[PDB]
Amino acid sequence: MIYLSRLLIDTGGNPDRPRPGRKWLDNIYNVHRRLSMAFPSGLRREQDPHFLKPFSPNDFQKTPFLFRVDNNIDGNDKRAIIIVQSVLEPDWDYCFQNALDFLAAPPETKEYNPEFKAGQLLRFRLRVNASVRRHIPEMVQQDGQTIETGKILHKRVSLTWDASSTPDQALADWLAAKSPKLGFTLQRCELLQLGWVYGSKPEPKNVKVKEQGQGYWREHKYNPLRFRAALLEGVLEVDDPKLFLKTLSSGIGKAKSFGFGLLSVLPI
Amino acid sequence: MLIEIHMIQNHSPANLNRDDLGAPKTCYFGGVLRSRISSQCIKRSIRTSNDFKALLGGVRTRRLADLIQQEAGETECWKKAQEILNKCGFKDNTKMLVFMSKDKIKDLARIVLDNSLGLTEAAQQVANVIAQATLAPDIALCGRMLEPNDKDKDKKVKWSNTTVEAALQVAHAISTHIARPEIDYFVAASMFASACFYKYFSIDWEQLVKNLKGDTNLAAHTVGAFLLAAAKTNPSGKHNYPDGILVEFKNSPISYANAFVRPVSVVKESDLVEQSIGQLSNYVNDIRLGYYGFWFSPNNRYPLGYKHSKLASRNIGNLNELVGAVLDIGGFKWEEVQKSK
Amino acid sequence: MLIEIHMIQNHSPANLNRDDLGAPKTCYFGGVLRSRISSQCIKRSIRTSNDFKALLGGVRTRRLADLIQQEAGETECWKKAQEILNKCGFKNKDDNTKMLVFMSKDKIKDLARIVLDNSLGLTEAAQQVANVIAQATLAPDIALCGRMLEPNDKDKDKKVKWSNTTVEAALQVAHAISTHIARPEIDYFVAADDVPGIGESMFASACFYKYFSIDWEQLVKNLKGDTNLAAHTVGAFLLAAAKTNPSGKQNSFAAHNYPDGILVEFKNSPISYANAFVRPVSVVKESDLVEQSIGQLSNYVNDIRLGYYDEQSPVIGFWFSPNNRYPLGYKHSKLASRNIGNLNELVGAVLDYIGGFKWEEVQKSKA
Amino acid sequence: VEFKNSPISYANAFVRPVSVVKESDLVEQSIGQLSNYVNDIRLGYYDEQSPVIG
Repeated sequence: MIYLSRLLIDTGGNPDRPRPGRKWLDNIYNVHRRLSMAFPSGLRREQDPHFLKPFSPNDFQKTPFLFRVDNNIDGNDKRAIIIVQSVLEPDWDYCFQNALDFLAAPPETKEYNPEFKAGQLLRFRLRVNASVRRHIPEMVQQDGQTIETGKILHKRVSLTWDASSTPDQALADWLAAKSPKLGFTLQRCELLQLGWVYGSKPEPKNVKVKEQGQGYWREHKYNPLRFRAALLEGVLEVDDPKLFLKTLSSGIGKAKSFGFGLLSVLPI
Repeated sequence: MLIEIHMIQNHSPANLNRDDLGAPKTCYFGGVLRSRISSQCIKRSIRTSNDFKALLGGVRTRRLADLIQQEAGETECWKKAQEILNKCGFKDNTKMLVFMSKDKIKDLARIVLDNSLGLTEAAQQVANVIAQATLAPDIALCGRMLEPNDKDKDKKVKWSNTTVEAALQVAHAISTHIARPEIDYFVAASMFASACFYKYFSIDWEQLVKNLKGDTNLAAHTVGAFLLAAAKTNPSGKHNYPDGILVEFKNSPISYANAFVRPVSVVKESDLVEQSIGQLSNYVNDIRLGYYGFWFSPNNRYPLGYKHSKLASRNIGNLNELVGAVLDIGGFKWEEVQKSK
Repeated sequence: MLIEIHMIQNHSPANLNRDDLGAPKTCYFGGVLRSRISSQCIKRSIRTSNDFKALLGGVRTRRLADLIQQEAGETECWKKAQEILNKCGFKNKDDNTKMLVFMSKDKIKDLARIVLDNSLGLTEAAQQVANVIAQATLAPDIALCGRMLEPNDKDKDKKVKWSNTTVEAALQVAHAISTHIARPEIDYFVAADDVPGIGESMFASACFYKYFSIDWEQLVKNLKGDTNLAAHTVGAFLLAAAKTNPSGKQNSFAAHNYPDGILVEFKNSPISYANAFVRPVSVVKESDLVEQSIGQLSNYVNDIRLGYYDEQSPVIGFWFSPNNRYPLGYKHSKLASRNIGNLNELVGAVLDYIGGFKWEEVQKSKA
Repeated sequence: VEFKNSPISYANAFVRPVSVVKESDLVEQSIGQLSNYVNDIRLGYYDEQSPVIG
């Protein structure tokens, strides 16, 4: 089965007070990690039920989940919504048992068994990673004069349109170039919000050999993480059954570990 | 002349005002979440407005060094950058927003090459150029403050007042409503919602026209192009003709961003823009009979006249004729105006 | 005899007054957080307005030698005047001129004659300056405030004696406050360079009530008679308070808003209606915030007027609304003696009740 | 305003600070707490004569 969840964050009120939940959302590595401890090891939940031990990546089960973050829900209060889709049952009472100030409402979970027929009108919302891998020459220095070096870089850059086409048309072309393999066809697709996402990540680096030996002394060094994001909403029609279900809970684009593929489907 | 410029506009979820973690612009007028419009957003947006290339002299930057070997053919240097920019006191490092004018940067690129130079003397010769660049629809309306690091100054260094100001005022379009909560897709098994924005700007006189130290036909063209810009430019977007324009020949700007304290609510939201009009006419009549105006409607669709009162001088159905009437300001006709660089 | 003044004004979202935080001023009243505008900012805005310009004759200076040098002419007189001001005792300690003087003294030429007199010693011209500075008392902005000078005794000579330095101001200005709870919002900005190769600003919105009270007898006595100046200053200050806003970030936070309701009362005592907003106003769907606020003030005014009624001191009150938009006595009470639809006839009737003065002739009293 | 042979201070009604709620204000709660303490003192310190005409 498929499991969907919702988390609510205030993100508002008095700006003069500490707001740890508001601070948690500025980094996407932290958001992904915080969703990632929501699944302990059969042994871990018997070892520390209080979640008061050092966190290591190896004592938690591995599952390729997908998530998206949304905003602007009114009702005289501001809210931030995290929607998590996974193939195992999340344990929301273990991830946030010492972090209740993050959220303005207790978490909720429900089952999801979506069964469809071919040729069905469906409403979808998706934020896509607009990236293309390209060949780039190497520019260095730029100390008032550009120095060229013959190395050609294979790097992942954003998709680029020309000067005479709208971004929505090029994004729709990029999505309809891919929709035959996933199992769907477009009729309409408009661009809502396009932008960048920054993240920072700890990475260990060696410094000095221990005098007593057995390892190093080490120091954390932090590496940037830049991605392109474009949020899209539209109406699609199904072309294959086990193929649309092959599209769901697997992803459509790249960077899925950092919340870049999630299909939210409504039968219109 | 203190002219006020209303600009009520139907706006979009793809073209509105967005921020930090992705959420749109949210203000609290009347004690209820509404939506606001940065006097900031609109600033780096009137610059490249669809029709704003004929009057626009504002080269602002945070780098005046790579930009130096640009109008120069001296392909052999850049170790002068660590001496001029760093002597006047423009040191992060070398970081100071320098907003100027785009037609006299050739001299910024002229004494450089001069070899024998009092580096510890005529540094302020590019820094003496930093004194006046007010000749275009930029600083007369925008502004800068070039405060130089004071703890790196030269023995001398003449830093004349490097401070300017704005003239016209830009005002947050204030939503006529609590914005709309979207299509939350947790409960699951021309496709979205727009926010209205009564945009408001105001322009006065002796710093609105007299900061061109010389021109004035340029003042008329600035007024016409600025009225033409906001109508048909997209603050992070892209007929969208405005529903109703009131232009007054009064002598006071008036944030009328009060009139609407009750958040226009809507059962069927196909008319979220239709509470500005008649309510605006009521508040206009109340002010005019309490404390003391050409009208534009697309093919005269929405009249503001109480069906009996001459509270508007004339009603105009075309944007060009409205611009011509406004300029007819000092007598300038649009032909004369348009002819301004 | 005291005239009380009541502004009922709704503001658009802006940031009109801020501390060093950039956040708006705030206060606690009735136990909850509210918006705040300081009274010195209101007085400073009204003083530097077009309406209150003919009576703008008083000057608050920290640098007195500059205007002496300008008034004297082409001569050189900065150093001698500065040394005279030094030995007078104007706090030369700690490298600053931090003491502030609130003279009117718009006839500077007298001090220029004293400093340019090549006949007296450096001690005597100090006393002549000390004698001319303490006698202006004119320019009715100092008939509303004025505590011009406290001379330091440490840095002054032993051969100077100072006179009285109190004007006994007559005007009491309450701190402007809101009728509800303030809610702060952060606006993010970015410079976003033109040449290829996030900050935080605070604001909030509130609807305000204001209280001004003027003692007519003390206002007359502070100008040494001339009831025409007192009448002109009353009319000019009422016209100023009816249309004046602080110039705080108005280039980007333009909030040119007028009061919705204007109230005056006549009684020999000062009474504030600040308790009318002890309970902060929560909005219903069938009405707006401003109507709820004026209803609260109306109920409070009925309750106080039925609370302290004395047969020896009648109270006369005028009510003004923009084309009669906001009535005071909505349900049954005729609390106001008369309702006026325009501001000019309101101030004219105020002058008529004061002494029968008409606005035409008293405007000739410039001073 | 009270008239009584020996002086009584109703100051221990305000040992508990008045905390605001969404229903009522500060004046109403303060006067209500004063009312409660006045009733407690009056019903608790006499049973004969002196009907303190305040």
